[PDB]
Order: sequence, then structure tokens, then C-alpha cells
Amino acid sequence: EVQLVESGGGLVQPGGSLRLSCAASDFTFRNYEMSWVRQAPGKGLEWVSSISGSGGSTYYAHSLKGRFTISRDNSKNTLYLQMNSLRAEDTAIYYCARLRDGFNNGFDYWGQGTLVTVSS
Amino acid sequence: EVQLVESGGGLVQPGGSLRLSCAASDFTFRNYEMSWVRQAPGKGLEWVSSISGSGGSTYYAHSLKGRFTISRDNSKNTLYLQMNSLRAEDTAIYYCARLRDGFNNGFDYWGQGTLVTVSS
Amino acid sequence: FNKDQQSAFYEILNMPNLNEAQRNGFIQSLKDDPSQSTNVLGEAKKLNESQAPK
Amino acid sequence: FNKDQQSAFYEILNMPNLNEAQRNGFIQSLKDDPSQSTNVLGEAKKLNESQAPK
Repeated sequence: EVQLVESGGGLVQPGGSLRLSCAASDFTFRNYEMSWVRQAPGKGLEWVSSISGSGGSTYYAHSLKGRFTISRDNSKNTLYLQMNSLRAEDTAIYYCARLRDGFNNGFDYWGQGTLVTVSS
Repeated sequence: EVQLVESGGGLVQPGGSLRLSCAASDFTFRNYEMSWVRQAPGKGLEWVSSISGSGGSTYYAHSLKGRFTISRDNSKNTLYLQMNSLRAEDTAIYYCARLRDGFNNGFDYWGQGTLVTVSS
Repeated sequence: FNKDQQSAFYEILNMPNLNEAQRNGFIQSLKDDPSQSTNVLGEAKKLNESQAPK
Repeated sequence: FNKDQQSAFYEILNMPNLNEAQRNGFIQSLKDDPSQSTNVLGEAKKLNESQAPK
């Protein structure tokens, strides 16, 4: 019974910074590669970031390179995403996903997600 | 373009009741399935309730079954959610969301949200 | 280990047009993943540049 | 450049019981005068220990 839960997020004015947390349970979590994806209004899913099972390999997209940062604590079963220089386009529902077998076989479990609204 | 707005909500003492209304515009309201979800500040999203395009199919979550109730008026382009026997844990920002291509396929447009506070 | 990390840290400490939240945010980014030290600095100096009323 | 400097840099950067203002303050002190780095590390640890709860 795998379960992931997101935490953090809310209303911030443009140019600010946030930090998101993801709490996993009921699996090893240090054997699976993890990923963050977001969903803007009106558009499809957009991939954001990923981290390897052990750490030490982090993958980012171009819409957010230099602004976001991913990290994981395999001893607390936790995965963090740090947001900086936030813009109005970054408002979305952010999801925490487990990849089976690396980048090869897709996602199998999601979170409930968390909402990030950026306005004035 | 699609536009949704939430209305109603505010401060009530514990054990009280409120009623939320959602006004949709600029799309066919009777073909898409709608839902209400809530998020407390600083924590993630929680799914609350959902109804099919025509009505007559209603699904609720386990924390609030028998306490909240969902309904839709396809002739007024309106969607209602009534809350009863409110507790202090039920305080959050409530959002009105449209599901694309049925239930299990996610969200593409939500509203601005409204605040529900339950305290003494 | 990475000297570029430490140099970008001191680079960001003395940026005038940032406020405490943005300064600490880019510092936290240097903490989580020290490989992006160059990229973070690029987007930090950019933001500082946009916050000057000169 | 100074080997005494950077080891105290990473020591103070990873001090848990400080808050962001104290961390950045002692680290800025390591920049202003690299000769006092050892002393800077002593008074930060001393503060960090006294600000930890059980």
C-alpha cells in the first residue's frame, strides 16, 4: 500500500521563494528514482525535476533551470524541492511521483499534490 | 476562456454549517465532471467531493461522508457544496475544479478559492 | 570541495537589492545541490539586477 | 585559499541549531577577516550549543 503526501505551498507574491516537501511511506524509497511534475491551468502535465535513488544525480528542465533545486533525505523518507525567483507562470498543482525502473518504465504512484498560487 | 469563481464561506463556530456556491462560465457546464477540493495553508491538497456531468453519480471522501453534500444545476451553470457539523480540522481554502475526460484523469481549470474558518 | 560554491555564496551575501528571503533562498539552493552553483548565481544576479531603483 | 578558512566555512554552514541570520553572520565574518577564522568557529559553536533544546 504505497503512499506519498505533499506538504508546503500557498500564496506568495512574485519574486518570492518556497520549499515543498514530500513524505513517502511503505517502500524502501532509496531504491526508486523520484520526480516532480507540475500542471498549469489549461495545459498538459509538464515535467519539472528528478533525482536518482541514491542521490548525486539531479535532472532539471529549461523553464526552471537555475531557479529550482531538488534534494532527498533517504533516512527520513523525504524529498524536497526549493523554489526561487518565482514567476506568475509557475502557478500550478505540483505532484510527487515515483519512477519504476528509472526513466524507462514511467510512473506508478502519485501524490495528492499541492497548489502554488502566485499573484499580488 | 474558461472562468470559475467560488462564492460563500467565512467564519463559523464549531458544530455549525455553511454552504458554498461555484459559478462557471464560457464552456459547456453539463459535459464535464466537477469537484470540490480543499487545502489548508502550508499543507497539501485534499480531495473532498465530486459529481458527474448529469448528476445521479456522487462520490465523497472518507473524512466527511454524511456531513457534506454536493449538487449541480446544469440550467444555471452552478455547482453547490453544503457543509454541516463543522469541526476545527475542516478549516481550509476551498476550490472548485473541472476534471478533464472524466474522474481519474486530473484537472485542467480551477477557481480562485474561498476561505472557511471554524473556531471559537 | 567546490570552490565555485563558496564564491557564489559570498557573491550572494553582498547583493544589495535582495531581501532576506531571496538571499536565504538562493543560499538554500546552494545547500541542496552544489552542482548548480553557477546557474543559481546567474539567476540570482539577474533578479538582483531587476530590483535596483538606481 | 586559506585551508583554515574553508573547513570552518563548511562547519558553520552545517550548524543545525543556528538560524539563518546567525549562520550568515558568522560566515560573513569569515570573509571579512580570514585570520580570525579559528576564533570565529569557537564563538559560533559556543552559541550553537547553547541554543539547542533537548
